[PDB]
Amino acid sequence: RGNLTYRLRIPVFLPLLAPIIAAAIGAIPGIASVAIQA
Amino acid sequence: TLGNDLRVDGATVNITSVNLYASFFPMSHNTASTLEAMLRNDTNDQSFNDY
Amino acid sequence: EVMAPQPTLVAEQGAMKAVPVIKPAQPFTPAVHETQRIVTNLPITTAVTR
Amino acid sequence: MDEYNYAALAPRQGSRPMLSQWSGIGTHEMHGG
Amino acid sequence: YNYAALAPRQSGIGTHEMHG
Amino acid sequence: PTHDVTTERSQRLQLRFVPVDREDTQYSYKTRFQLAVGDNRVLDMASTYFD
Amino acid sequence: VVLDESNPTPSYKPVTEQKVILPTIQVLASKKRRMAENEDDRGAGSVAEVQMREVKPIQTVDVSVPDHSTPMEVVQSLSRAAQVAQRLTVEAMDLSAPVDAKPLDLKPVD
Repeated sequence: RGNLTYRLRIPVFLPLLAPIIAAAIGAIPGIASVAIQA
Repeated sequence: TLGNDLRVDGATVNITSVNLYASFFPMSHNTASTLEAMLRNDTNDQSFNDY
Repeated sequence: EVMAPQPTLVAEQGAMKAVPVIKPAQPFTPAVHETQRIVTNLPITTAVTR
Repeated sequence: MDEYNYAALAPRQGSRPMLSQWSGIGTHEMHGG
Repeated sequence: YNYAALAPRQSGIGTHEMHG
Repeated sequence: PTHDVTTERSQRLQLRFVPVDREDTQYSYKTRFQLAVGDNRVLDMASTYFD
Repeated sequence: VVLDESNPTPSYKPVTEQKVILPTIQVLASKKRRMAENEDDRGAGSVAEVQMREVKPIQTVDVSVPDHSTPMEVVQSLSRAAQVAQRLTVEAMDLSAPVDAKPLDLKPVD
């Protein structure tokens, strides 16, 4: 997993926040195969 | 099948080699060290009984 | 601060009325059990019934 | 809850690990007949 | 990670070899 | 267990009841038994086989 | 300012306060864990998990990145993603499957 875990508390058809976060994480060069779980 | 003495009958046994084969379950040393530490305690002694 | 002594247990089973008995094993639960150092100086954590 | 017990070691059945019953450890087989 | 791997306890980067 | 599971007041495990009266005929053999189930014991009729 | 302080996971403890995005972002480190078989087991890997949490009347997301990723870069990327999500919460996304192309030839002209 990893020692550090980041938490976002967004104030808040098709979900978009999870794809947005997945794309942002995948934009990091050192990170691949982003997993989305609910 | 006959209750006959084999000593006089002449049967002989000659043992060439004797070895034992130990089988180890491959378990990660992470949990294996924990298990052996917890079984090295005095309350977790193993009890065995003759049938 | 030294850990407070734990009471020894002696149960009853059948005609046997004074069998020495260790404290029963319970799975750790944060609501019921908490980790408390035996000796405050060095960390040896153990479960207590709060 | 998987941090307070050995649940990752047990094989899973979806999301619920298949642990044994608490009174499952220990055995006793003994007779003279 | 912890400040990269340790060094043996007790230009660094780059090469400019050319010409022929 | 050993509490309130078995008595020690000298009661038999098996009882044989000699018939009170017997009468035979060319058709049937009729026997009458007067069985008494103790005073502080319970009988199960899965037992009580005719011999 | 700062509405929810719940820490749904007990195994992870906070390390920084709920810094606000001009949403809020909280960085949580992990407490001690069991033994590992070898030291090269924690940071080994590259997959990142984005866990979803039940809506609290606000939504919480648990994003976990491998160790080697730079915390500053991760925080900045998460902040940008949160800003984008807040701004956008379209037809462009609908175009990329359930709109079709050849079926989009009767309606435009008839």
